[PDB]
Amino acid sequence: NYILLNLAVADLFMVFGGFTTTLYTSLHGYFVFGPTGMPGPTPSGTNVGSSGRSPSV
Amino acid sequence: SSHKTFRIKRFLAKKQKQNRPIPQWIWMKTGNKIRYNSKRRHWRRTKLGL
Amino acid sequence: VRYSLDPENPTKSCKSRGSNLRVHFKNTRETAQAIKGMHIRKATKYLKDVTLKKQCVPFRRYNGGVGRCAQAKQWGWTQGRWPKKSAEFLLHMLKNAESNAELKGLDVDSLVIEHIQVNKAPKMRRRTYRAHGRINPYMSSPCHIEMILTEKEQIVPKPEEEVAQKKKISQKKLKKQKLMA
Amino acid sequence: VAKQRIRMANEKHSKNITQRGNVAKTSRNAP
Amino acid sequence: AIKFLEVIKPFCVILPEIQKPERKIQFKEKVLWTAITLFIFLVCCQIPLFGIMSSDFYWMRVILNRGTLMELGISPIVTSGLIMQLLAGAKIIEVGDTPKDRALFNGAQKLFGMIITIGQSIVYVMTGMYGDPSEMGAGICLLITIQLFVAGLIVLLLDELLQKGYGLGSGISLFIATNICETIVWKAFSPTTVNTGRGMEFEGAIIALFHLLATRTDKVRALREAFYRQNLPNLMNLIATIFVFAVVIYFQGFRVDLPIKSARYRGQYNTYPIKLFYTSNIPIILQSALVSNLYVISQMLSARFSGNLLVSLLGTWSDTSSGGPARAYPVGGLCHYLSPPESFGSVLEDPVHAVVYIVFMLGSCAFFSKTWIEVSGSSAKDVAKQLKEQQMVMRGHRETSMVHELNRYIPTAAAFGGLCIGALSVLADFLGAIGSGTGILLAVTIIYQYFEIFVKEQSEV
RNA sequence: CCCAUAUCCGCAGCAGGUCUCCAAGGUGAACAGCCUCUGGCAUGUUGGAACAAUGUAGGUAAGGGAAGUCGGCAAGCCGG
RNA sequence: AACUUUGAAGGCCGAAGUGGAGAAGGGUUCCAUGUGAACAGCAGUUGAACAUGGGUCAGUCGGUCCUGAGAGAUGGGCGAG
Ligand SMILES: [Mg+2]
Ligand SMILES: [Mg+2]
Ligand SMILES: [Mg+2]
Ligand SMILES: [Mg+2]
Ligand SMILES: [Mg+2]
Ligand SMILES: [Mg+2]
Ligand SMILES: [Mg+2]
Ligand SMILES: [Mg+2]
Ligand SMILES: [Mg+2]
Ligand SMILES: [Mg+2]
Ligand SMILES: [Mg+2]
Ligand SMILES: [Mg+2]
Ligand SMILES: [Mg+2]
Ligand SMILES: [Mg+2]
Ligand SMILES: [Mg+2]
Ligand SMILES: [Mg+2]
Ligand SMILES: [Mg+2]
Ligand SMILES: [Mg+2]
Ligand SMILES: [Mg+2]
Ligand SMILES: [Mg+2]
Repeated sequence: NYILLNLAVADLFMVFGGFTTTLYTSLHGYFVFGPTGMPGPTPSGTNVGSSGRSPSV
Repeated sequence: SSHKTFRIKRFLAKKQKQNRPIPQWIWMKTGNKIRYNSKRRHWRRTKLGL
Repeated sequence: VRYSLDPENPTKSCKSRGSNLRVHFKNTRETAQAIKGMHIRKATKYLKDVTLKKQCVPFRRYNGGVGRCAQAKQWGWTQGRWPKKSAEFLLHMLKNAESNAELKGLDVDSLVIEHIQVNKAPKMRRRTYRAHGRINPYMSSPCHIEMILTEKEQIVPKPEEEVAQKKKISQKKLKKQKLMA
Repeated sequence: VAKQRIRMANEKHSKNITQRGNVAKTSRNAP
Repeated sequence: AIKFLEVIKPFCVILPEIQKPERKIQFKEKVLWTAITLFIFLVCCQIPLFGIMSSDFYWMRVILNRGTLMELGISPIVTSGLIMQLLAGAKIIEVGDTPKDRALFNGAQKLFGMIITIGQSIVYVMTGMYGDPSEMGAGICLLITIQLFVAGLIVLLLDELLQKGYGLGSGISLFIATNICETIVWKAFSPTTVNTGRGMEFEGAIIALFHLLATRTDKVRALREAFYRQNLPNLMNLIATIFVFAVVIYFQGFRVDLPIKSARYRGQYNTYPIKLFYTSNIPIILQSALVSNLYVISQMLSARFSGNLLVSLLGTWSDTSSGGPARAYPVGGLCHYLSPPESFGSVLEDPVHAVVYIVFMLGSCAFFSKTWIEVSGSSAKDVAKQLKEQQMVMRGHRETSMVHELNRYIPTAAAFGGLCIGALSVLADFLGAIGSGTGILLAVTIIYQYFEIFVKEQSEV
């Protein structure tokens, strides 16, 4: 496959090289965005559990 | 659980589809105010209750 | 973008700033006060010693609890520390200011840190879990940093072993460049 | 497959200590 | 790699380049530069080269466009690029993957044509295709090499100008087509006069028709001669060219559209088209260069071992010298079977010989296409890597199954594209169409490209 | 798919709670404790350098042996 | 790059396990690829995070059926309802 190709390359020179074609490409791209966000609950409190009960009757 | 009812499995699926970010073209609408899906859910942070 | 001070001779100056940097504000305020007034080469060498614990930053104002070290005696102080993140953040900013001097065609080897300022940025909210079913704030304390570098008459070249290092290529930088190109 | 190959490759890999930064990605150069 | 990328280094630092446009240039500004650019090239296509008198012959240079500043044509640039991607695609040449090394790589591919420009010129000067260097000397050779250097040098910048958004598309494609379109219209409206034993008459098929229809008493004879000249353009050769044009237009649009999307962003649906002519015109081009030299090679071979039945059975050769110039035709054997008919009746005379050629010509291009893809770097794996590099992916697929889905079509679109490429090229060669089936495809393709850009601009132009 | 020192409930990747099945070799009365194979893990939401006081958890103490203290609390003796 | 991965050591859980599977509960946390902005009380090239796409296939495994403790219509009774 590589041998046969090289022989083609050699023959392209001289008279018959004047006949040729064009190459090819396919690249492409698009737009970019970057927002974010994620919720959760709201905290609580006021459990009321003190312990230092010393009755000084 | 694995043992599921049809009604529960269906209710879960609707919760699955709602849980996605907004289309980015929504930002380019004329009077648009929304910046992100503010109704997102996480399976750990907040629970469905059913 | 307004700096707190106007340069004395704007054509002979280069600017640099950053906002919302996640480096402790109290540590960075002390680190900036150490290099203020330094020649750029001297300042760069000093913050590379703070990284390696060969020169301390004196903690003068925000010094509650800070320990004593032998290197603090250089600054006429007893309390010093070696903030690595603040030292590295300020080096990156010096590099940027140095580049801005080059773009303006200034003599980079004559630059002096004329003005440098650390400001608190809006705090970031995390939390920590306390006893008896309580939750408390866990605030990061970021900062805005702005510096102005000016040409003076004392010239100090770059160290020889420093300019001898390879221009490290970034594979990940290339990958993004391919996507756009 | 011969089980002594495990030892041979382990010791060969332990020889990379001297050639840090130029380790050959594949020793089986053929293919 | 090491002694090729760095050898370019010293020279690309001094060679010039075209500047990036600051902003996106206006279309009506693009059109202005394009029309200017095309006009200059066209002017080069006619100016005769300076100091060429001995041989190509001078009278033809008056007729001709051989001998113009485009004498070496855009061929060096096209051959320069193909040889690069050919070696680069095969991994034989290693291309620096960075944009800066890519920007140099462009200069390297530019450098080849500049090399090929001098190399191709030297071949034509020494052999006498302009004349002996003794007759011309250094000075005349100096100017001719310089001029042949500047024209390709100009041609290079002008294409690079269009390539970089100062115009539309690329110059080289624009240039080759304009030649093709001009040849077709010229051969229909050429006011050239041909001096015959029947008298003096015009060449252009459309021009020749009305000139003959009045100049001949036998108006049926005009119906015959006007459309059936066997040494001059005919309205048929126009009709043959027009008929092919439509069919290529039909098969130009053939393509298998694969769905793909960005692996980094929702929606954003797009598609990767596997074009049926997947291998462009390269397969048959390589095939033709093979056949032509096989005729030359056999000629020299068969003059030394003609007495050996194997060399004769390989391919025989004679010298047709009756009247016209000595032209080398094959007499029999393989090369005889590898030749196309020159007359319609000849196909009828030998039915087997024609089918043997066609199977060769369909099989060769088809086989060329199939083998070309792997080397050219357009096989599925290479395509998949480009898509991976661009962060694209087929929805629902892993990156590996893309190769499985691409191999559904690419290997087959290779062969059938080549077989279709040849088959339509047989019609182009058989029915006397102008420019060969390669040329019409080139023309239709390019005009199609500018059209689809043109309509997009018309949306707001 | 998780099924729990991170997919469940305790505001959390919380030393808590939360129903089950299978179940190797040695010592040994033993599904005890100790070591190990199959399987698994990376020390439990960080690291480095020191080895002050005071701690928390482990130890050892001459001679005496509850004289300590509200009280032998604690530890200790015993142990198959 | 102290923390990711592979290799080699040294260790631990020690078949009432830090192993292999389920019920209840969760509800996509599962799998592949990508990011390393916010989160993962240091970091991270990593993650149960975020982003883009996938994945649960039955006459025979369960439900489906039976009735258990019980719940509950009609007839009837009561009841302003
Ligand atoms: Mg929970
Ligand atoms: Mg204090
Ligand atoms: Mg303290
Ligand atoms: Mg709690
Ligand atoms: Mg420990
Ligand atoms: Mg650890
Ligand atoms: Mg834990
Ligand atoms: Mg802990
Ligand atoms: Mg004692
Ligand atoms: Mg004693
Ligand atoms: Mg007493
Ligand atoms: Mg007492
Ligand atoms: Mg006791
Ligand atoms: Mg498991
Ligand atoms: Mg388990
Ligand atoms: Mg963290
Ligand atoms: Mg996972
Ligand atoms: Mg079956
Ligand atoms: Mg029932
Ligand atoms: Mg009832």
